[PDB]
Amino acid sequence: MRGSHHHHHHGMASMIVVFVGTAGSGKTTLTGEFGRYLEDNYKVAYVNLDTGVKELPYEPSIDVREFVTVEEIMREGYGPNGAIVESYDRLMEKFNEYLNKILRLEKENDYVLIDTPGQMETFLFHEFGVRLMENLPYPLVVYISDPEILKKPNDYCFVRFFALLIDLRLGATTIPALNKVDLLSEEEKERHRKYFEDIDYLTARLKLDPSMQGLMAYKMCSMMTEVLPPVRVLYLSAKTREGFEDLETLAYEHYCTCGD
Amino acid sequence: MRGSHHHHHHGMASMIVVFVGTAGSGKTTLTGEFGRYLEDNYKVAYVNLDTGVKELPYEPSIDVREFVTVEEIMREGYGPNGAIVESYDRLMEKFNEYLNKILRLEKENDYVLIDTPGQMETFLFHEFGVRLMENLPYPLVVYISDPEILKKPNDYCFVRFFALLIDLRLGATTIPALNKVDLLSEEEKERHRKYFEDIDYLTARLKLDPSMQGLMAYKMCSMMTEVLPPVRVLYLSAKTREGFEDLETLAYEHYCTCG
Ligand SMILES: Nc1nc2c(ncn2[C@@H]2O[C@H](COP(=O)(O)OP(=O)(O)O)[C@@H](O)[C@H]2O)c(=O)[nH]1
Ligand SMILES: Nc1nc2c(ncn2[C@@H]2O[C@H](COP(=O)(O)OP(=O)(O)O)[C@@H](O)[C@H]2O)c(=O)[nH]1
Ligand SMILES: [Mg+2]
Ligand SMILES: [Mg+2]
Ligand SMILES: [Mg+2]
Repeated sequence: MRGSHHHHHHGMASMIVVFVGTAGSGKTTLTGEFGRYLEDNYKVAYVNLDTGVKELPYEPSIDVREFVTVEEIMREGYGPNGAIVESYDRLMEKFNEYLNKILRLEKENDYVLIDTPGQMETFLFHEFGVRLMENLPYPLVVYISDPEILKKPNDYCFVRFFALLIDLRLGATTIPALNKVDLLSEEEKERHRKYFEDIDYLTARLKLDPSMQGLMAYKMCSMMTEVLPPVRVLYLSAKTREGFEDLETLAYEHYCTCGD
Repeated sequence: MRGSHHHHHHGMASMIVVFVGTAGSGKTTLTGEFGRYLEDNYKVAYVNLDTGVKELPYEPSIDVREFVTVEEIMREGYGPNGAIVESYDRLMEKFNEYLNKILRLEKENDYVLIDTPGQMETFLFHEFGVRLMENLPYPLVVYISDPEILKKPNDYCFVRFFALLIDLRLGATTIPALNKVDLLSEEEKERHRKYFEDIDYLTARLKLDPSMQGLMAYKMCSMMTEVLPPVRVLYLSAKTREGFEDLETLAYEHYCTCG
């Protein structure tokens, strides 16, 4: 039950799940709702690494906003993007303190869910995100996309290649995911399934496009197949809980694979 | 000699240069300063596509802030990241207006410099930026990085492949560049240059990393070597004008190759 005080055998490895995605893709909604789903059976901790957000739908165990917020920095004269970068520059003076706090959490909880800066570039291109990721034990990254971006074959290539680049940059296993699938018709869902998950098939379709862009997509997609095995993809809805069972399975499978 | 009024030959294709990079990398600084550089000889127009910035170092011919700002949206109750996205959703309703204004500038100026949203993901992951790029004549994208992100061998891989991804996404020739190189010691400068300019050296360095991510970069870099020849990385300073001569030459060469 959610109201149970679940016990974690201290030091028994936890599952650290890190949600990453462009601003508005659903990281925060997913963090809260997936955590609520897990709370029935597991001891869950939440980490908020976003300095921007006004209201969280979960109760954070760690909340970087207690140190500084973007809104506070803007009151000092910064523009919003200037303030975002500055908030993470300032947060770096507390890096070891936050890192150590998260490590403590991983020892005391079954799951640690980490909700990242609202702009994924703040997480990928700032030392704070990079250094954190380097120092966590086998975190699982779930990279969520908004299906609205996926209109033509080349778009599927773009999103899958981006996921590979996140893996490269963060040095962590990255699961490509769609969020907001509740907004999709069954016809829409099937189209996405055709192109988004089967890379051999996507590659084949890109090969048919004789244009410069198609050629490029075909080369990148083909390289991707050789640089990365198959990989399971997720179709999630942070609103309806669609795909949560799938995510939970993948996390447990990653858990088992790690530490062997 | 800011008082010059250079003439552009009507019927003459302009050069469109688009600056893209993560927040804080120097897009706005570079736009203004490279513009000021070009203004010695050319009729230059500036397009600001960023809804967030409070003050520009150049005078924009087109400025999306006249329609809406992130700050205005925040006054409505939005947090900053919610407001950034909302700003572009609102602008999209006026896409044709802005596309058409930019197309007009391109007929009337030698150079049109486009300063993109402060957050690169707004440009690459929002309809506004990708639909704009699809509709511009042979734009040159300059993708700038802060040298401070180049901490290890795999970072060089990352930058090269990120530029490739941008080229795919935007369908435009993308030049990778470092900005802020004025901040670099002479050793730092040569190290970066070594990894970017000596692909086999880079790949060999990647080989030594026994980490699980080591092998990936290794595998990739070596496949890039094969199928997608490494484009020359530019070294710029928006502060000191380092690299500006190089950028202007590449822009003209791209222009010639496109005409
Ligand atoms: N329909 C739908 N809306 C969602 C879903 N997940 C998030 N949202 C909405 O998308 C907006 C952005 O969500 P948020 O979690 O703040 O995105 P973040 O910036 O990635 O943290 C909010 O209005 C959410 O209610 C989903 O699965 N389905
Ligand atoms: N030292 C140095 N600082 C720079 C350079 N270019 C930009 N900056 C500074 O970096 C910060 C962010 O620059 P800005 O142009 O606003 O970046 P943007 O968000 O990409 O548009 C500002 O303080 C600039 O003064 C450069 O070439 N050298
Ligand atoms: Mg969020
Ligand atoms: Mg700003
Ligand atoms: Mg700017």
